[PDB]
Amino acid sequence: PSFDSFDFEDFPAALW
Amino acid sequence: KGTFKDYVRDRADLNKDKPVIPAAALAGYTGSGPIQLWQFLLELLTDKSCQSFISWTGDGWEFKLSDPDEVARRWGKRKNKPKMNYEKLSRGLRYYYDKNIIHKTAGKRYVYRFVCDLQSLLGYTPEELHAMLDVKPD
Amino acid sequence: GTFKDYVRDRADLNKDKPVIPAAALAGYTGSGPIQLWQFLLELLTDKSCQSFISWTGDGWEFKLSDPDEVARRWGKRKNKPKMNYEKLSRGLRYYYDKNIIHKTAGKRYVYRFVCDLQSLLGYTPEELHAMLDVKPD
Repeated sequence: PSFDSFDFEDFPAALW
Repeated sequence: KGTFKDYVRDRADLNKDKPVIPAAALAGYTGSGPIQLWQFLLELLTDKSCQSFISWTGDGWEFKLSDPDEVARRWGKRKNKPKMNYEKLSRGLRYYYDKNIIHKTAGKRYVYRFVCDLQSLLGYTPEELHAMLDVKPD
Repeated sequence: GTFKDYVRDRADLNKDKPVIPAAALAGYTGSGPIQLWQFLLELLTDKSCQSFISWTGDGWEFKLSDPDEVARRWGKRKNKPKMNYEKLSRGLRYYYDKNIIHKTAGKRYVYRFVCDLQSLLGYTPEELHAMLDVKPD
Protein backbone atom coordinates (compact mmCIF):
# COMPACT_ATOMS: atom_id res chain seq x y z
CA PRO A 1 0.00 0.00 0.00
CA SER A 2 0.91 3.70 -0.36
CA PHE A 3 1.80 5.81 2.67
CA ASP A 4 0.87 9.40 1.66
CA SER A 5 2.19 12.17 3.94
CA PHE A 6 0.56 12.70 7.33
CA ASP A 7 0.83 16.49 7.84
CA PHE A 8 -1.89 18.61 9.43
CA GLU A 9 -2.18 21.85 11.52
CA ASP A 10 -3.60 19.83 14.43
CA PHE A 11 -1.05 17.10 13.81
CA PRO A 12 2.08 18.57 12.09
CA ALA A 13 4.81 16.31 10.74
CA ALA A 14 8.33 16.75 12.07
CA LEU A 15 11.34 17.11 9.79
CA TRP A 16 14.44 18.69 11.31
CA LYS B 1 24.55 8.52 31.33
CA GLY B 2 28.18 8.31 30.28
CA THR B 3 29.32 8.37 26.67
CA PHE B 4 27.45 7.08 23.64
CA LYS B 5 29.55 3.93 23.97
CA ASP B 6 28.28 3.44 27.53
CA TYR B 7 24.77 4.36 26.36
CA VAL B 8 24.72 1.53 23.81
CA ARG B 9 26.22 -0.91 26.31
CA ASP B 10 23.84 0.01 29.13
CA ARG B 11 20.85 -0.47 26.82
CA ALA B 12 22.23 -3.74 25.44
CA ASP B 13 22.42 -5.08 29.00
CA LEU B 14 18.69 -4.26 29.23
CA ASN B 15 18.01 -6.09 25.93
CA LYS B 16 16.92 -2.88 24.20
CA ASP B 17 17.55 -1.66 20.65
CA LYS B 18 16.92 -5.10 19.09
CA PRO B 19 13.57 -4.66 17.31
CA VAL B 20 12.65 -7.17 14.63
CA ILE B 21 11.34 -4.33 12.45
CA PRO B 22 13.40 -1.14 12.96
CA ALA B 23 11.50 2.00 12.00
CA ALA B 24 14.49 3.60 10.26
CA ALA B 25 15.07 0.45 8.20
CA LEU B 26 11.38 0.27 7.30
CA ALA B 27 11.42 3.95 6.32
CA GLY B 28 14.32 3.27 3.96
CA TYR B 29 12.38 0.35 2.48
CA THR B 30 9.27 2.46 1.83
CA GLY B 31 11.17 5.66 0.99
CA SER B 32 9.37 7.93 3.46
CA GLY B 33 12.55 9.69 4.58
CA PRO B 34 11.79 10.50 8.22
CA ILE B 35 10.04 7.72 10.09
CA GLN B 36 6.25 7.74 10.23
CA LEU B 37 3.93 6.85 13.09
CA TRP B 38 3.01 3.41 11.71
CA GLN B 39 6.69 2.49 11.39
CA PHE B 40 7.37 3.68 14.94
CA LEU B 41 4.52 1.52 16.28
CA LEU B 42 5.79 -1.56 14.45
CA GLU B 43 9.21 -1.04 16.04
CA LEU B 44 7.74 -0.84 19.54
CA LEU B 45 5.53 -3.86 18.81
CA THR B 46 8.60 -5.90 17.78
CA ASP B 47 10.78 -4.73 20.69
CA LYS B 48 10.42 -7.04 23.69
CA SER B 49 11.68 -4.27 25.99
CA CYS B 50 8.46 -2.35 25.19
CA GLN B 51 5.88 -5.05 25.98
CA SER B 52 5.03 -3.46 29.35
CA PHE B 53 3.19 -0.59 27.61
CA ILE B 54 2.46 -1.82 24.06
CA SER B 55 2.00 -5.33 22.73
CA TRP B 56 0.20 -7.61 20.31
CA THR B 57 -3.08 -9.13 21.46
CA GLY B 58 -2.33 -12.44 19.73
CA ASP B 59 -5.14 -11.89 17.19
CA GLY B 60 -3.52 -11.11 13.85
CA TRP B 61 -2.20 -7.56 13.57
CA GLU B 62 -4.22 -6.38 16.58
CA PHE B 63 -2.35 -4.54 19.33
CA LYS B 64 -3.15 -2.66 22.53
CA LEU B 65 -1.59 0.32 24.30
CA SER B 66 -1.38 -0.89 27.89
CA ASP B 67 0.00 2.58 28.72
CA PRO B 68 -1.01 5.07 26.01
CA ASP B 69 0.82 7.87 27.84
CA GLU B 70 4.18 6.12 27.51
CA VAL B 71 3.62 5.52 23.79
CA ALA B 72 2.84 9.21 23.31
CA ARG B 73 5.86 10.22 25.42
CA ARG B 74 8.26 8.07 23.38
CA TRP B 75 6.78 9.37 20.12
CA GLY B 76 7.27 12.93 21.36
CA LYS B 77 10.88 12.23 22.30
CA ARG B 78 11.51 10.51 18.97
CA LYS B 79 10.11 13.49 17.01
CA ASN B 80 11.09 16.30 19.42
CA LYS B 81 7.46 17.05 20.34
CA PRO B 82 7.68 17.59 24.11
CA LYS B 83 3.95 18.40 24.28
CA MET B 84 2.99 15.11 22.62
CA ASN B 85 0.21 13.27 24.45
CA TYR B 86 -2.47 10.66 23.84
CA GLU B 87 -4.94 13.26 22.57
CA LYS B 88 -2.64 14.30 19.72
CA LEU B 89 -1.59 10.68 19.17
CA SER B 90 -5.26 9.65 18.95
CA ARG B 91 -5.88 12.36 16.35
CA GLY B 92 -2.91 11.01 14.41
CA LEU B 93 -4.24 7.45 14.54
CA ARG B 94 -7.57 8.86 13.33
CA TYR B 95 -5.82 10.10 10.17
CA TYR B 96 -4.42 6.61 9.57
CA TYR B 97 -7.96 5.19 9.78
CA ASP B 98 -9.05 7.34 6.83
CA LYS B 99 -6.33 5.80 4.65
CA ASN B 100 -7.35 2.30 5.84
CA ILE B 101 -4.01 1.60 7.52
CA ILE B 102 -5.04 1.30 11.19
CA HIS B 103 -8.52 0.69 12.58
CA LYS B 104 -9.78 0.84 16.16
CA THR B 105 -11.23 -2.26 17.82
CA ALA B 106 -14.78 -1.50 18.97
CA GLY B 107 -15.68 -2.50 22.51
CA LYS B 108 -12.08 -2.16 23.75
CA ARG B 109 -10.13 1.02 24.46
CA TYR B 110 -6.56 1.58 23.27
CA VAL B 111 -6.85 -1.47 20.99
CA TYR B 112 -6.10 -1.09 17.27
CA ARG B 113 -5.36 -3.32 14.28
CA PHE B 114 -3.27 -2.83 11.15
CA VAL B 115 -5.78 -3.38 8.34
CA CYS B 116 -3.46 -3.05 5.34
CA ASP B 117 -1.75 -6.13 3.89
CA LEU B 118 1.17 -6.06 6.30
CA GLN B 119 2.20 -9.69 5.71
CA SER B 120 2.90 -9.02 2.03
CA LEU B 121 4.90 -5.86 2.78
CA LEU B 122 7.06 -7.12 5.64
CA GLY B 123 7.39 -10.79 4.69
CA TYR B 124 6.39 -11.79 8.23
CA THR B 125 3.19 -13.51 9.27
CA PRO B 126 1.32 -12.39 12.40
CA GLU B 127 1.94 -15.69 14.20
CA GLU B 128 5.63 -15.70 13.26
CA LEU B 129 6.23 -12.40 15.06
CA HIS B 130 4.13 -13.53 18.03
CA ALA B 131 6.36 -16.59 18.46
CA MET B 132 9.60 -14.59 18.21
CA LEU B 133 8.35 -12.02 20.73
CA ASP B 134 6.82 -14.66 23.06
CA VAL B 135 3.39 -13.05 22.78
CA LYS B 136 0.98 -14.39 25.39
CA PRO B 137 -2.48 -14.06 23.79
CA ASP B 138 -5.30 -12.22 25.54
CA GLY C 1 11.37 -8.09 -2.69
CA THR C 2 9.78 -7.93 0.75
CA PHE C 3 11.18 -6.13 3.79
CA LYS C 4 12.62 -9.39 5.14
CA ASP C 5 14.50 -9.94 1.87
CA TYR C 6 15.42 -6.24 1.88
CA VAL C 7 17.05 -6.75 5.29
CA ARG C 8 18.63 -10.05 4.22
CA ASP C 9 20.03 -8.77 0.92
CA ARG C 10 21.49 -5.62 2.47
CA ALA C 11 22.97 -7.68 5.32
CA ASP C 12 24.80 -9.90 2.82
CA LEU C 13 26.41 -6.71 1.46
CA ASN C 14 27.47 -5.82 5.04
CA LYS C 15 25.24 -2.74 4.98
CA ASP C 16 23.18 -1.27 7.83
CA LYS C 17 25.93 -1.98 10.40
CA PRO C 18 27.22 1.49 11.34
CA VAL C 19 29.19 1.81 14.55
CA ILE C 20 27.42 5.11 15.29
CA PRO C 21 23.80 4.86 14.08
CA ALA C 22 22.30 8.30 13.55
CA ALA C 23 18.94 7.45 15.13
CA ALA C 24 20.74 5.86 18.08
CA LEU C 25 22.94 8.93 18.44
CA ALA C 26 19.86 11.16 18.25
CA GLY C 27 18.28 9.17 21.07
CA TYR C 28 21.45 9.64 23.12
CA THR C 29 21.51 13.42 22.63
CA GLY C 30 17.72 13.75 22.81
CA SER C 31 17.49 15.65 19.53
CA GLY C 32 14.52 13.65 18.23
CA PRO C 33 14.89 13.62 14.44
CA ILE C 34 18.42 12.98 13.25
CA GLN C 35 20.60 15.99 12.48
CA LEU C 36 23.16 16.47 9.73
CA TRP C 37 26.18 15.90 11.98
CA GLN C 38 24.68 12.63 13.21
CA PHE C 39 23.89 11.60 9.63
CA LEU C 40 27.54 12.20 8.68
CA LEU C 41 28.84 10.22 11.65
CA GLU C 42 26.69 7.27 10.57
CA LEU C 43 28.06 7.31 7.01
CA LEU C 44 31.60 7.79 8.34
CA THR C 45 31.14 4.71 10.55
CA ASP C 46 29.47 2.59 7.83
CA LYS C 47 32.07 0.48 6.03
CA SER C 48 29.76 0.32 2.99
CA CYS C 49 29.97 4.12 2.55
CA GLN C 50 33.77 4.49 2.30
CA SER C 51 33.65 4.99 -1.48
CA PHE C 52 32.05 8.45 -1.22
CA ILE C 53 32.90 9.48 2.37
CA SER C 54 35.59 8.35 4.78
CA TRP C 55 38.06 9.41 7.43
CA THR C 56 41.54 10.56 6.45
CA GLY C 57 43.31 8.85 9.37
CA ASP C 58 44.14 12.16 11.11
CA GLY C 59 41.95 12.35 14.19
CA TRP C 60 38.38 13.38 13.41
CA GLU C 61 39.28 14.65 9.93
CA PHE C 62 37.18 13.27 7.08
CA LYS C 63 36.73 13.83 3.35
CA LEU C 64 33.85 13.60 0.88
CA SER C 65 35.12 11.58 -2.08
CA ASP C 66 31.75 12.00 -3.84
CA PRO C 67 30.12 15.10 -2.30
CA ASP C 68 27.14 14.67 -4.65
CA GLU C 69 26.34 11.20 -3.28
CA VAL C 70 26.34 12.20 0.40
CA ALA C 71 23.85 14.95 -0.50
CA ARG C 72 21.57 12.52 -2.34
CA ARG C 73 21.40 10.24 0.70
CA TRP C 74 20.77 13.28 2.92
CA GLY C 75 17.90 14.36 0.68
CA LYS C 76 16.38 10.88 0.54
CA ARG C 77 16.63 10.72 4.34
CA LYS C 78 14.81 14.05 4.86
CA ASN C 79 12.47 14.03 1.82
CA LYS C 80 14.38 16.71 -0.10
CA PRO C 81 14.56 15.25 -3.62
CA LYS C 82 16.27 18.39 -4.96
CA MET C 83 19.04 18.15 -2.35
CA ASN C 84 22.48 18.86 -3.82
CA TYR C 85 25.90 19.53 -2.32
CA GLU C 86 25.40 23.24 -3.01
CA LYS C 87 22.51 23.36 -0.53
CA LEU C 88 24.10 20.83 1.83
CA SER C 89 27.18 23.06 2.02
CA ARG C 90 24.99 25.99 3.10
CA GLY C 91 23.81 23.99 6.11
CA LEU C 92 27.38 23.13 7.10
CA ARG C 93 28.15 26.79 7.88
CA TYR C 94 25.95 26.47 10.97
CA TYR C 95 28.33 23.81 12.28
CA TYR C 96 31.29 26.07 11.46
CA ASP C 97 29.94 28.87 13.65
CA LYS C 98 29.18 26.51 16.55
CA ASN C 99 32.72 25.04 16.39
CA ILE C 100 31.34 21.56 15.73
CA ILE C 101 32.81 21.01 12.25
CA HIS C 102 35.59 23.00 10.57
CA LYS C 103 36.91 22.93 7.03
CA THR C 104 40.52 21.80 6.82
CA ALA C 105 42.38 24.90 5.65
CA GLY C 106 44.03 24.29 2.29
CA LYS C 107 41.91 21.24 1.42
CA ARG C 108 38.58 21.16 -0.40
CA TYR C 109 35.77 18.80 0.63
CA VAL C 110 37.77 18.00 3.78
CA TYR C 111 36.41 18.70 7.26
CA ARG C 112 37.10 17.84 10.90
CA PHE C 113 35.00 17.54 14.04
CA VAL C 114 36.59 20.20 16.26
CA CYS C 115 34.29 19.46 19.21
CA ASP C 116 35.30 17.03 21.94
CA LEU C 117 33.79 14.13 20.01
CA GLN C 118 35.82 11.61 22.04
CA SER C 119 34.14 12.69 25.28
CA LEU C 120 30.75 12.52 23.55
CA LEU C 121 31.00 9.22 21.67
CA GLY C 122 33.48 7.43 23.93
CA TYR C 123 35.60 6.47 20.92
CA THR C 124 39.07 7.59 19.94
CA PRO C 125 39.74 8.37 16.27
CA GLU C 126 42.25 5.52 16.01
CA GLU C 127 39.69 3.13 17.50
CA LEU C 128 37.11 3.84 14.79
CA HIS C 129 39.81 3.82 12.10
CA ALA C 130 40.80 0.30 13.18
CA MET C 131 37.21 -0.96 13.29
CA LEU C 132 36.63 0.58 9.84
CA ASP C 133 39.98 -0.48 8.33
CA VAL C 134 40.78 3.08 7.28
CA LYS C 135 43.86 3.60 5.11
CA PRO C 136 45.56 6.88 6.12
CA ASP C 137 46.08 9.37 3.31
